[PDB]
Amino acid sequence: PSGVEGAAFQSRLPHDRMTSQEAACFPDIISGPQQTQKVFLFIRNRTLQLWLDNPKIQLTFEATLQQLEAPYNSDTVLVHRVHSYLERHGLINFGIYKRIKPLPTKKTGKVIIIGSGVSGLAAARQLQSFGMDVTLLEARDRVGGRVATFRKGNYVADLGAMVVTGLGGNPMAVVSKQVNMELAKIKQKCPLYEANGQAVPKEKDEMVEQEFNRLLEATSYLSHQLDFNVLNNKPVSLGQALEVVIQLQEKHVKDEQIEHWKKIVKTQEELKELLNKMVNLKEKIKELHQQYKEASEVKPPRDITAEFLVKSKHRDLTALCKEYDELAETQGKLEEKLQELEANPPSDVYLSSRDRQILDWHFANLEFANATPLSTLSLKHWDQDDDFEFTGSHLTVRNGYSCVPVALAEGLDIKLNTAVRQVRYTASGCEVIAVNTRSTSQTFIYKCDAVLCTLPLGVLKQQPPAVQFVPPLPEWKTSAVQRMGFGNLNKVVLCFDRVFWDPSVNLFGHVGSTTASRGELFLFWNLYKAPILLALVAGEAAGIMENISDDVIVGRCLAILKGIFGSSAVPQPKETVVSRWRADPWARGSYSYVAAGSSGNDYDLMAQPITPGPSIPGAPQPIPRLFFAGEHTIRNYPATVHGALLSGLREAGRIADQFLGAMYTL
Amino acid sequence: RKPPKGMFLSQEDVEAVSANATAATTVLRQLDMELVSVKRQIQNIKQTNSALKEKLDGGIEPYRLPEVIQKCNARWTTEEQLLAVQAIRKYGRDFQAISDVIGNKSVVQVKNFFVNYRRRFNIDEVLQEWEAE
Repeated sequence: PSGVEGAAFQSRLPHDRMTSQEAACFPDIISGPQQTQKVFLFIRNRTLQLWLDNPKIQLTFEATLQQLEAPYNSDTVLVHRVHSYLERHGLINFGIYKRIKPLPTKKTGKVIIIGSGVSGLAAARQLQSFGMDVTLLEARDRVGGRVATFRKGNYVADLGAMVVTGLGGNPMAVVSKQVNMELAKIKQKCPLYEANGQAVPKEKDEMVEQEFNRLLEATSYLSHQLDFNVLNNKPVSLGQALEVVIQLQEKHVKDEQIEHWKKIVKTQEELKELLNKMVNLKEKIKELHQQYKEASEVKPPRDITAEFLVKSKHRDLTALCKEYDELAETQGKLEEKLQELEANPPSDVYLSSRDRQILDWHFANLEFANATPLSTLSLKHWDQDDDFEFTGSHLTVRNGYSCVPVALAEGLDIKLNTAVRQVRYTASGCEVIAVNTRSTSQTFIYKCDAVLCTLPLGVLKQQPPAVQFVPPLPEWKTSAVQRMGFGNLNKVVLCFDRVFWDPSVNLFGHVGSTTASRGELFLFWNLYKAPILLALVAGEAAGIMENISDDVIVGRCLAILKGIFGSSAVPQPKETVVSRWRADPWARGSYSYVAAGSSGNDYDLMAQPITPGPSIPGAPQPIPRLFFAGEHTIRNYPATVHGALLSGLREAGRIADQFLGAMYTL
Repeated sequence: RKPPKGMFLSQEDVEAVSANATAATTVLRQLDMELVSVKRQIQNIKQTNSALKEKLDGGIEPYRLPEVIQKCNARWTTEEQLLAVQAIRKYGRDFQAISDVIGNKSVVQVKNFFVNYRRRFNIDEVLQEWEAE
């Protein structure tokens, strides 16, 4: 897209309609004349444009008004409203920009932010941007959260988020102009190498991959056309539905074989009854012949009844001889259909054991995408976020993705090694109780108007609680927490001196021996310029490899690498790191997934703020004090960095609306 | 709104294979067994038909009579009248067979013959005798 309309797309907004968010802030305009709506919409789009075409400096209102032209720049307050809305909700002036207008010296309101992951940082910056006092508490000794980056020498490798899934409408695009991110494209070609150590032939690679994709459409057919979403009172998972679809394809192959051989027997029983009719004719013929030659041995001259007998037997014999010839033609035909039918047998199997093992790798890949065994994914809803995919090539961050949180963290009050341990919220304010991670006795009290929780869903899921809510979270929140899925994914970083692989191959697969171990070290990454191969552990394997030592895990990768490249080309790696995200207590998993029994509505539930009860009974209903952000809170973009970031931007606009007031809604 | 080409998924099928914990394994086994059931029934009608084929060694080659190439006359010899009557008591109304017996008479004169000599050769009585057999 191009021009002002392109800016609307790059902001994930329709250019030609107003969103529900805007209807709420401009109910005068949406309810009014369709002409003013187009005025507004252009005003929005052209301001978005200005910010987007240069996002390294703040976009002040005056500056927006100057570039705006008549008749659009007539109504000066419409433009002030629009600009203030976009600024509040982080559509413009978000990220890392230089200010024209320096911060007002006195802050209003105090917010405590739990966690300095991306969602935390993104709100903290917005809130400071808005003139609030913001402090972040972080259990770790570092910012970034699940954006982790390994650094030793010139070795650089992300243990967490590593890919920018396309810049078309991605807010990370804006961030990439603001931070020096070395964004390197991904060559999507991936050679499968089976457990022996040798490629899968392009014949077989392609048709398994095509069956994989067909098996997916099939589950969708089961889901949306046949409403196969509940079985024995339990919601159907994706893995179940895949089994059902495979079985029914194995059943169909057997059914085809039966109907084929069954029309062989039908036609070899026509043959049977044809032969019987031909024995019983060849015997009549062998006999009438005898009768005819006997009636001929009576030498002439003979009386007419003797003459009639020779003629009668001759006529009868030639008659029976014509029948037996017609039957021989019929036997030849049917004798040919058996030859063709035997020569055209249908497929023997649906998938061979070698073929199913390749299919297993395409499932391991899909388990990696969703960080969970396919038996946990909701069949109905697991892909509900595909319609907001970004356009363009996926990319990696060659200088390490930690470069982004660190950039955001600049200029913010961040207490590291501070483990929040209780959250108290009441009608009159909040106190957060944290301890020092090094000496847990030393104890801290923070008091604030509002808490913004960005604890990972895995932490919120922990029983017994790692963080206590006072008062307890309502049932509707805790139940969303149990319903949602929090998956696991792990990475092994292998450091080498010499590229000993195909350097124009970014990634290459290894096919496992079993269904069970399909995700154990099934994919390898060279994206970095340096000699760094990076190996994935997905599906059921992830949870189990965490109870295995790094040396054994590095051992298995060396063995897999040795088979694909030869036992001589694999040197011992210098530095080895093995992530164990489920065991990390500041994560307790990798990222969220739409569990069977969950839906996208649970992601919205997670985003709802909590409002405490009145301190004095009969006092007026109070303000919400507890707010939530993070990847598990953004329905349309879960389990991604851009999603966490957008969720931070969202709450900071909501908290500000509550404590500073929305003056742009009039 | 239609399943992918090559995939076979109807409503009817699916409860059949989900109806219990191993209803899938059972359903595949019945087809797997019924598939041997029919392969042997093929071997066994191969064998039956292989024997029947051997009994037909040489067909009917030794039992064939050369072709009588005979120009079709119009006059009825006293002989040919007599073959005729006899053909009727043996064949009834099958004029094609009757012509083949006489040899040099076509089916139409065979028809004309029934009407023409109907009273002198009691053609009516002969057919009644043929009917009771």
